[PDB]
Amino acid sequence: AFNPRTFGSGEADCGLRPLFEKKSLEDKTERELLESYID
Amino acid sequence: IVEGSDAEIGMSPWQVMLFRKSPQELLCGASLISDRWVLTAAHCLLYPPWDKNFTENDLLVRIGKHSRTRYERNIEKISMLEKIYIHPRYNWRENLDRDIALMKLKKPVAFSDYIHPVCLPDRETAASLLQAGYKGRVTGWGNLKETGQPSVLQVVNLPIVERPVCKDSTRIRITDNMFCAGYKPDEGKRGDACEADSGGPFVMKSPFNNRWYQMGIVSWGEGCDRDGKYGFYTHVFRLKKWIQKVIDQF
Ligand SMILES: *C[C@@](*)(O)[C@H](CCCNC(N)=[NH2+])NC(=O)[C@@H]1CCCN1C(=O)[C@H](N)Cc1ccccc1
Ligand SMILES: *[C@@H]1O[C@H](CO)[C@@H](O)[C@H](O)[C@H]1NC(C)=O
Ligand code: NA
Ligand SMILES: [Zn+2]
Ligand SMILES: [Zn+2]
Ligand SMILES: [Zn+2]
Ligand SMILES: [Zn+2]
Repeated sequence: AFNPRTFGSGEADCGLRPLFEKKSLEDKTERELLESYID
Repeated sequence: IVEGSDAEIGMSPWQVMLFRKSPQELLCGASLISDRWVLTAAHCLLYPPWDKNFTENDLLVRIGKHSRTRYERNIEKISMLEKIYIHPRYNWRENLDRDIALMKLKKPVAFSDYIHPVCLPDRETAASLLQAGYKGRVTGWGNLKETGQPSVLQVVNLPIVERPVCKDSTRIRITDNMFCAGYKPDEGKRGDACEADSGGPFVMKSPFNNRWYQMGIVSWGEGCDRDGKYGFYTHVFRLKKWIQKVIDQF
């Protein structure tokens, strides 16, 4: 979407948290959002 | 944030705190979308009635902050702003239509365990996740109630509310550039953004690629966490072209 040269870095390394998704760990309330997707 | 909980360390690494330089004062929230671009609410930067019309030099941003009282040496980063961009059609006189602004940092920041960008929604993601009933997450260092201030970043998950219901909860003119969220009186759960939470992100975790996406920006509300009232957020996807134009312009 964004030209790396203007946007900088991040477009391809966004929304993944080092201390959670990167370590395969769920935060304490994240499931509430997932469950809200389930009908 | 009213009726929320403490955020765990590193739970919202895109969280940004917008500060007044002189005198030092926490003003709003914001979000990190890249190593050099920060998104926030336009009214956090420009709202003449509240004597707000900041220039790049009047502000500072803090990133990766865990406590508002101390300085995490090499953990939290303080950055100066190079340039400020306010949406040209931001309507501050009437209903805060297009309450969105971009700020470019003087120097890009290095990502870490405590600092990382949030994703901006693409057409496909926005379609499948931006639906009434689906819950998002709002974070902030703003007021704990209609007033005080927290010592730890606050968080609360809230369901997006159907347009017709948002429209009836207020007489302020709602636009397609806004969406509202919050529990109904009958749902038995509470929570809402409040004063100084403006600019903070309303994020959603995509069960698909497991990435967090910023769907909204805390923009306005009447009171905080009142029954039958809902928080209003700037509809980020709807204004992505302006974001594109600005970032790809400069
Ligand atoms: C700037 C922010 O801190 C703040 C966020 C409010 C979020 N509130 C809830 N319940 N989620 N915004 C406000 O304080 C904005 C700025 C302009 C006035 N305002 C309001 O929320 C008024 N209370 C209502 C309003 C006034 C004018 C236009 C639209 C709404
Ligand atoms: C912001 O302050 C500048 C003067 O320094 C002024 O020209 C501009 O009109 C202000 N923006 C307004 C009041 O909307
Ligand atoms: Na409410
Ligand atoms: Zn990274
Ligand atoms: Zn506590
Ligand atoms: Zn005035
Ligand atoms: Zn810390």
